[PDB]
Amino acid sequence: TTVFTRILDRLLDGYDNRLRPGLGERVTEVKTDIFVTSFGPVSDHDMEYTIDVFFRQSWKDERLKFKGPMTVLRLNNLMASKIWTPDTFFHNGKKSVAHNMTMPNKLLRITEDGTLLYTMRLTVRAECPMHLEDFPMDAHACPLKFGSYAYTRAEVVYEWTREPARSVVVAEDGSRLNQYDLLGQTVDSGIVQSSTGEYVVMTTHFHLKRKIGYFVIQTYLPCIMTVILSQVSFWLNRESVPARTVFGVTTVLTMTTLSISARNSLPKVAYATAMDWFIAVCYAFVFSALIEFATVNYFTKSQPARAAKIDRLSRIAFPLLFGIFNLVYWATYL
Amino acid sequence: TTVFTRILDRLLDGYDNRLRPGLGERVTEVKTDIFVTSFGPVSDHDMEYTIDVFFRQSWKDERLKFKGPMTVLRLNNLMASKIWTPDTFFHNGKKSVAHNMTMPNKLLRITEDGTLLYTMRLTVRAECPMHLEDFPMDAHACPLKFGSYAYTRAEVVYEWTREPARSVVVAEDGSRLNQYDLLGQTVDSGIVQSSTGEYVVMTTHFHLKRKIGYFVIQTYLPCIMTVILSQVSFWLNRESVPARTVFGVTTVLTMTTLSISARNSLPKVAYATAMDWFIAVCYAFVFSALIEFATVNYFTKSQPARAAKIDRLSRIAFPLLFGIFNLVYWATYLNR
Amino acid sequence: QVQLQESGLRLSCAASGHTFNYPIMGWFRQAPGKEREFVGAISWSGGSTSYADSVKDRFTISRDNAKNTVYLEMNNLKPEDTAVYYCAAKGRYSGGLYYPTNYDYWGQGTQVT
Amino acid sequence: NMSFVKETVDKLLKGYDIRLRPDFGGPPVCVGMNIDIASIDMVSEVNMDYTLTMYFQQYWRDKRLAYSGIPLNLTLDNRVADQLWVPDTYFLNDKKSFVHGVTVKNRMIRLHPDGTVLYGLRITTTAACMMDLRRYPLDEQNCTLEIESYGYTTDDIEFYWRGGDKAVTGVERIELPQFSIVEHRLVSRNVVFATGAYPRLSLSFRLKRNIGYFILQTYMPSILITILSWVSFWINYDASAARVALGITTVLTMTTINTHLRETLPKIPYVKAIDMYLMGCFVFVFLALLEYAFVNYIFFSRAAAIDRWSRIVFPFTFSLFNLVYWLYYV
Amino acid sequence: NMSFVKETVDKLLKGYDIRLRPDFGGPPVCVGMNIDIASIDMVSEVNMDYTLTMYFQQYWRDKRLAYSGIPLNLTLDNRVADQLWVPDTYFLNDKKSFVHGVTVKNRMIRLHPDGTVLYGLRITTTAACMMDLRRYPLDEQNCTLEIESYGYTTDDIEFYWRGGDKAVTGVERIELPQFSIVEHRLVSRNVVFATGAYPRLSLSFRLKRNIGYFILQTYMPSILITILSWVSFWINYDASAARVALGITTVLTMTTINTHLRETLPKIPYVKAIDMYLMGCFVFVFLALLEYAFVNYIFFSRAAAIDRWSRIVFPFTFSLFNLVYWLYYV
Amino acid sequence: NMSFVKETVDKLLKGYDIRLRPDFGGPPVCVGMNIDIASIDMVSEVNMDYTLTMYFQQYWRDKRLAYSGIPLNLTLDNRVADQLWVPDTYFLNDKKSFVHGVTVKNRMIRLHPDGTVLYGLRITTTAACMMDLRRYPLDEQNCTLEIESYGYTTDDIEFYWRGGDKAVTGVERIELPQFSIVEHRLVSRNVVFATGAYPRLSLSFRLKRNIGYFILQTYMPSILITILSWVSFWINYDASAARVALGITTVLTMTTINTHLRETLPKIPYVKAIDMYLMGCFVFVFLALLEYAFVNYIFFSRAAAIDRWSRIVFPFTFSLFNLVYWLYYV
Ligand SMILES: *[C@@H]1O[C@H](CO)[C@@H](O[C@@H]2O[C@H](CO)[C@@H](O[C@@H]3O[C@H](CO[C@H]4O[C@H](CO)[C@@H](O)[C@H](O)[C@@H]4O)[C@@H](O)[C@H](O[C@H]4O[C@H](CO)[C@@H](O)[C@H](O)[C@@H]4O)[C@@H]3O)[C@H](O)[C@H]2NC(C)=O)[C@H](O)[C@H]1NC(C)=O
Ligand SMILES: *[C@@H]1O[C@H](CO)[C@@H](O[C@@H]2O[C@H](CO)[C@@H](O[C@@H]3O[C@H](CO[C@H]4O[C@H](CO)[C@@H](O)[C@H](O)[C@@H]4O)[C@@H](O)[C@H](O[C@H]4O[C@H](CO)[C@@H](O)[C@H](O)[C@@H]4O)[C@@H]3O)[C@H](O)[C@H]2NC(C)=O)[C@H](O)[C@H]1NC(C)=O
Ligand SMILES: *[C@@H]1O[C@H](CO)[C@@H](O[C@@H]2O[C@H](CO)[C@@H](O[C@@H]3O[C@H](CO[C@H]4O[C@H](CO)[C@@H](O)[C@H](O)[C@@H]4O)[C@@H](O)[C@H](O)[C@@H]3O)[C@H](O)[C@H]2NC(C)=O)[C@H](O)[C@H]1NC(C)=O
Ligand SMILES: *[C@@H]1O[C@H](CO)[C@@H](O[C@@H]2O[C@H](CO)[C@@H](O)[C@H](O)[C@H]2NC(C)=O)[C@H](O)[C@H]1NC(C)=O
Ligand SMILES: *[C@@H]1O[C@H](CO)[C@@H](O[C@@H]2O[C@H](CO)[C@@H](O)[C@H](O)[C@H]2NC(C)=O)[C@H](O)[C@H]1NC(C)=O
Ligand SMILES: *[C@@H]1O[C@H](CO)[C@@H](O)[C@H](O)[C@H]1NC(C)=O
Ligand SMILES: *[C@H]1O[C@H](CO)[C@@H](O)[C@H](O)[C@H]1NC(C)=O
Ligand SMILES: CCCCCCCC
Ligand SMILES: NCCc1c[nH]cn1
Ligand SMILES: [Zn+2]
Repeated sequence: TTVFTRILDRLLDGYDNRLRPGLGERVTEVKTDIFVTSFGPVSDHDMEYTIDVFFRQSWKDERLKFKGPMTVLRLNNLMASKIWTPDTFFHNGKKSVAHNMTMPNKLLRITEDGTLLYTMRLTVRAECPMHLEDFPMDAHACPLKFGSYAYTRAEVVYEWTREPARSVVVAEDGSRLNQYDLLGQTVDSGIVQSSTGEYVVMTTHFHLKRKIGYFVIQTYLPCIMTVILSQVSFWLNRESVPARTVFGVTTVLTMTTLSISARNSLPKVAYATAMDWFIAVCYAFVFSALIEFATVNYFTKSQPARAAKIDRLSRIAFPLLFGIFNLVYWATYL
Repeated sequence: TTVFTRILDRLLDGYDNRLRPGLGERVTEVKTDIFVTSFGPVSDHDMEYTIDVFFRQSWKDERLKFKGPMTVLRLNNLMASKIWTPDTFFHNGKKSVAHNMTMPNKLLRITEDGTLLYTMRLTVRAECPMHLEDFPMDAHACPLKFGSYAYTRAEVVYEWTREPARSVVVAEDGSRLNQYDLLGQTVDSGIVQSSTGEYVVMTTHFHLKRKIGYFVIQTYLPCIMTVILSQVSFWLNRESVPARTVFGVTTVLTMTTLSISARNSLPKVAYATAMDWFIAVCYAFVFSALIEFATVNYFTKSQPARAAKIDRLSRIAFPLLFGIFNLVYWATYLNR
Repeated sequence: QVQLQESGLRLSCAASGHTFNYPIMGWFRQAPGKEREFVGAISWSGGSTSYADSVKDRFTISRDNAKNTVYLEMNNLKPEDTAVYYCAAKGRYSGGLYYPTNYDYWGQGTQVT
Repeated sequence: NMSFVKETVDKLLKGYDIRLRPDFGGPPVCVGMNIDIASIDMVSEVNMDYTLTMYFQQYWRDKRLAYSGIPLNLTLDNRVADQLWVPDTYFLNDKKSFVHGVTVKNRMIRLHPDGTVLYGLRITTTAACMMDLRRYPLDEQNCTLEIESYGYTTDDIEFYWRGGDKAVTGVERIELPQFSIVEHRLVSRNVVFATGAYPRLSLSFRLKRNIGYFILQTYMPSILITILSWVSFWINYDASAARVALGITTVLTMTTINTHLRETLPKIPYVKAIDMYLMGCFVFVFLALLEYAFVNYIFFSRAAAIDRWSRIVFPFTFSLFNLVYWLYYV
Repeated sequence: NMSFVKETVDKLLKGYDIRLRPDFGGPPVCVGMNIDIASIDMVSEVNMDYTLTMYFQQYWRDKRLAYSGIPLNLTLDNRVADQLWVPDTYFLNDKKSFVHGVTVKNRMIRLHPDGTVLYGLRITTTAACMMDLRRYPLDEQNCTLEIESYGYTTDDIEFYWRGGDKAVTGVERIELPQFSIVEHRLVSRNVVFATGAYPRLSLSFRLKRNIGYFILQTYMPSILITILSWVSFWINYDASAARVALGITTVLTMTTINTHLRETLPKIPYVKAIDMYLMGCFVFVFLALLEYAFVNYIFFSRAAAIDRWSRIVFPFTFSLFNLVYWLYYV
Repeated sequence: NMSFVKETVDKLLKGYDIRLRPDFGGPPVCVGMNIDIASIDMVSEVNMDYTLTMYFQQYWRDKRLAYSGIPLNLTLDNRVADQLWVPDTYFLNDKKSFVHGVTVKNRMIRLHPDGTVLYGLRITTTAACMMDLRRYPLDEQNCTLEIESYGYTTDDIEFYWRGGDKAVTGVERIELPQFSIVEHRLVSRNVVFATGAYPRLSLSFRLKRNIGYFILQTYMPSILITILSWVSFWINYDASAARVALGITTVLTMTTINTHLRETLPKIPYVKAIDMYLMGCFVFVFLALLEYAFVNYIFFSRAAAIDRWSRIVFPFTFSLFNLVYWLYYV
């Protein structure tokens, strides 16, 4: 009833939250653990990804030792502001938010031996540097780096609670990924040098692989159909000049509209992607399919023997060339 | 040294920041100044504009006199919360931000004679009511009004620091206007009688004039050459019915695309603009050309003399009509 | 404004006028002794139904927006059901369903026994 | 003396409980409301809400704040609002609201010797109002602002419009780009909840969409493209290339028009009048091309009779459709 | 008369430690919960979330706050909530949320003589529910809100729905233009994390999408264009310009429709039911043009036989495709 | 001994006046600034700004915070910033910005035995960037970050870069998507305002836009369509339907290209270099169609001579246009 109030008062007189545990005696060892409640959407346009986690930290504070009826005091988050806590921050974070649904989503648990668990609910919007040359067949390893902001390696040291592999745990139902597959993660530790000093950094790379079905059914297949249409022009009679002309120019317009359709799916980068090369090759095939008709019509009456030869050679050549292009492309990028 | 701490503590004892300087003796005069660091973009879609300013206010407070080593003492922004300051607001503000990077962006300076200078950096997203009848040839006078919230005319009166025209200074480098030219500003003061009482209101109108070259190159020129293309249809031979038919109908499609883009750009307002009238006239011309071709094709096989006469009259008349319309439109909208 | 008519097992209530402003149609009951009590409620859009505990399964309320009507179907009739039934309409922001005071327009009663 | 006012204010605030409603055991407090509308910025059909800026004043009476010897009305700094009891007013419709906060929090506390307190706030509110867009863009919306007390029931607090119908000001001057405010109405009522009966005020505007822009841009292109689809008929029926090109290009133009008005419509997923009109015109041009399908089938397997029949029927049928549409939606 | 309540409140909060929950060493504290759904503002398929505004009431027992001599319930100011312990509830599937704060923090505290506390909030939450849009727009979604206790395990706190199935009200107020709630459900359970077992309350809604808009705007134009592609069969076999223009312009119109529904419909990057229909229609339109190419090669390089066969096959095959499509997804 | 350090910091902060600066009446305090640029996340031409994430460090001597007997550097909690005097440094060209707050307000204070104070922040800033896009997408942009003291004049404070040219780091680890940082510069100067002369530091970058994307993705389609335009000259003068369809379909394709590179390219309402190229290509296609119309009028109303003249001239004139365009913008 009132014993716990007396204990808490006895803990917070003479306590200085400004000073870390063992300020000039030892290195504060913080044991970290993450439970990824959800792996939010991955944005290629902004080169970022969102992740909602329970960020757990644990450390020993001898100033908070106590003896009482209960082994562990499960105190509310109000106590967290009155004691020292590590100043952990995400190196690659862009705009994270500590959720505040009806209270600060934090919990504090103090054991009699001075041990202290402090867990928090976070939605980290981290930045993922992406190399999109193989788009949409690309695969990424998006990082999550965190460490202390102020305390160097000689003051605060971070560690994984149980194991590097088994620390970061992902909920089975928390996917939240539309166009990616999460191929596990790899956990690591390291040291980052800086102007102020050396700092301990905990790293976790999440391996992501794009799904290709959307692009295959939306962009690639229509382009293949349009170039196949452009190649059926050769079979039409060469005496139907208006028919072949309208067919070719409208095919060029259809390919232009398809390229514009594929425009928005791309992010803005300064290098040609795989789908850019595919679109360019298809557009050039559509170009050639009508330049062929132009030269055939030019030679249709002055050299009628030649025009039939050009038509037959184009009929045998254009499908074969586009076929080898598809084989090379879909073998290289897969 | 500790002398200044003692002075500042001797100022803040018995000082009630809730009360006003001269709460029952005189009127609190606040001399105001504005330094526009950057005149942010004018959003015609939202009918608003952003402006970045150093807003300076100066008043006298006999409760804050001191005789120390320094004639003027320059304090951090923490002191301003412990001192009465005028409750100035922006009447036409939609949402404004007092910048707070590394500290509240405020300065307070106290002179020995009790004169206080309080300055703060603001980004005001004021609303500009716009009449877009002459779009894209329109010009506007976007206002910026400010005054006290609680204190009426009998309590607080605002004034310009040095002179009206010279009390709103726009930085040369900071323009931030893409499609507008700032033709100076006009300042004034007045009284607004609300339900609560009469309040002094200081007003500043910024005169903006829209640039036309973007719309000239992008909407008007393609529409003009599209209708000219429609006019070219009359010069083709009448016997080539499929050529002229494809020409007219696909030119209607092209005009439709250009007009659709033009509507996409302009802001959503429920009346006709100059651009709307131009687009409607061009679309009417494009439709009329195809109707004329239809009549000619109807009369091409029977009494072809009438068809030839119609074609010749169309060639002579339609370009003349479009030229007359263009001259009337431009002389109307550019001589203002 | 909303005009309400009631047609008298099966019963129905037709509504006309500004039906959009008053999307909820409420069915109330009143005996000679007791005051007006809540029988049921139905949304004009979506056809979501709410029931009183006593008539949770015995009575049903359904929606037909083509004719702008709400149908109250009655089953397993008891003599306690002998009462006058009222059709009423509630505004979008008027609180709970169970309180007759919240309902603005009240149709003519229909006595059943 | 100036210090006398300070002592009076300190005496008033000393021993003052902000947590206790005035006359905690007594009758309810009568709070008089007043509004001055500064602007109604947006009326969003896609979000089905509207933004409104207002000077919102509340007058009430507190015997604890009565003073004597100071004839003036003490206009105090807004921070004093923290140390006083203020009513528990809130808006039900607001998706997001805020009090303007630049250079000060835009609040005013004005005390009076009689004890009456005036509390003014500059509030921007994104109020939610449903829109019956079935008759869009020929519709009559009714967007309302609902004012209620969150905590105190009608036994503890009482609301009324100060000044009767003159309580709200500024509706006459505010103009909207796409609507016209035909009428505004003030209503006062009580609403029963499980907790109890709460007071409520309501400010309801009726908005009528101005119709001089959709006709200029939406209906006429479709109508003229349908007219060109009819021009297809008057071309001779042996010119298959010309007629087929005209018909199919008109179909393509109608498809483009439909897609880009979908891009430039409120984009609410349920059917509207303009959708019905556009689909009617699209069906008309589709039938115009299928008519030539009939003609070419019949002639190669009289045909000019069908062309004349189409010439007389299609304009007449479209005129009938237009009359039905413009009578149904008016 | 009024001061006595002041000393009652003062002694209630004298010696009260907010850091300790009621019965800190004793059995778990039971917290009942009610929700009154004001509205569901949005349901975004792009962001896979929905915005919910609600009155969230919590109800528990605190012996430390028991008072005597005042039989009436003390409806205190919202600021009193700063001095009391509260259950520290949260929502697991939240993205972004807030408590409405216009003119007051929209909270309510009501104390009862037996120490019982009724806490109430007005909360807007942008909750996350993942949607299986493989059947879009012929799909049925399930979106849930997951109320949970953060810091207190199942042996420290216990959750339940106050009133049982009647705990959640206001589902009638939910009014989505493009969805209709077919059912709502309440569930109570326990969930185990590494730190312990916690109580969980799930409020789930099943939503059925209305397909009038989709049928009007996406399905029918793609069917009319396919019919216009069929019209090419009846025209001729020697009128190459007309037939070729018709077929290729139909292909262009289908591509335009696909692009301008891609860039206007919600952007979810994977396959959907509408995509299958659109690609099937595109395949039919493409095969009509290939049919004419085959006919032209046969004739210039029996043609009427192929035309008749295509006439009695293409409508039949498309009707078969529609029958397969409209039975698989319904 | 933490008790010794506790009493040391307690006596340090006891009597510390946050209102007064170091040497309030003495000479100005020197503040040395270091920056470590984590990333330049965004560069928008529509909004004329760029996002910049940075570790901003300030170093200044404070006699009031000198301590003895503790050889180590005292790294205190970030909350100690509330009790200490820190310089009031603001970014003049800032629009929207913040200090990161993930699990803590990302601040660091490090004291030294001799009174030196290191104050570090993690700041994200959407700084204004006035871009001259007349040469877009072949432009170079110089936009900077301008750090200034708000309240303290040069008589009160002095700014300098620590390490000189090495004060700012991380520029060469930045990988922008479509930009390339060519050079960066650091400047220090006094700026005279009406109130007084203040110290300013300027961190300027020069950005070069990568061109491979644009030449592939914007220019090339409109060059190849212009090349399609010239096929009209090689067909025939008698073949009217084919040549008219080719010309007008080229015109329509150019129109669609322009109207969609509109919505995909950023919104900058003034003429740019890409607009001139697109207008030139459109004019070339229009002139080719006029050339055919002139030929048709001459023949039906020498034609081969004009066709050959166009064949020779149009590619040559287009190549000359390309040469003058690329020489004027490179
Ligand atoms: C836009 O949309 C809104 C919302 O639908 C409409 O407003 C409603 O507004 C009308 C006013 O036109 C309100 O009508 C009135 O309610 C007042 C308060 O109500 C009582 O309710 C019942 C009545 O049985 C009782 O519990 C108790 O008496 C309450 O006091 C009444 O006082 C009004 O009375 C006037 O009219 C009646 C009938 O003619 C007379 O008998 C009275 O003497 C008096 O003259 C009136 O009945 C209605 O309540 C509002 N409903 C809501 C908000 O849900 C707008 O009208 C509409 N149009 C606009 C804004 O132009
Ligand atoms: C991006 O674009 C900006 C804007 O155009 C460029 O900014 C200017 O940069 C130049 C240097 O590149 C600056 O010039 C330098 O200013 C220094 C400080 O000047 C003030 O203080 C001195 C006294 O200390 C006064 O005398 C002076 O009047 C100013 O009040 C000077 O010390 C520098 O002098 C050195 O260089 C010059 C020229 O080589 C020599 O003649 C001198 O002897 C001396 O060696 C120099 O003048 C200029 O002030 C900046 N202006 C602004 C507004 O910022 C960026 O350089 C550019 N960056 C990139 C990467 O493109
Ligand atoms: C939307 O999807 C949700 C998840 O798929 C659906 O919720 C599931 O709903 C069912 C039906 O209501 C629940 O089944 C009940 O659970 C209760 C309580 O369960 C727990 O406690 C018992 C105690 O012994 C324990 O044995 C269980 O294992 C649970 O730990 C049971 O008493 C019932 O018999 C029944 O099993 C599911 O629990 C619930 N799961 C989740 C994860 O929410 C929801 O119904 C869907 N929406 C709609 C409208 O249908
Ligand atoms: C607040 O106090 C009142 C008594 O002053 C409680 O009154 C109840 O009265 C209603 C009236 O019919 C009954 O339905 C309830 O059952 C009564 N309460 C109980 C516990 O039986 C009222 O319940 C109190 N408020 C709350 C929220 O319990
Ligand atoms: C305390 O702070 C001082 C000052 O920064 C540290 O001494 C500097 O340390 C760096 C790196 O070790 C050296 O390059 C400098 O020469 C040192 N002196 C100065 C004046 O900068 C010192 O290491 C810190 N730690 C302790 C225990 O004193
Ligand atoms: C602004 O920052 C100061 C400290 O720099 C802080 O005291 C104040 O509360 C902040 N205000 C807001 C509105 O963030
Ligand atoms: C939650 O955090 C915010 C800061 O974002 C703070 O203002 C507030 O007091 C905290 N507590 C609650 C209950 O919101
Ligand atoms: C772009 C390829 C054209 C091929 C022409 C063939 C000439 C014999
Ligand atoms: N003012 C709304 C109080 C309430 C709503 N629901 C239950 N209680
Ligand atoms: Zn388009």
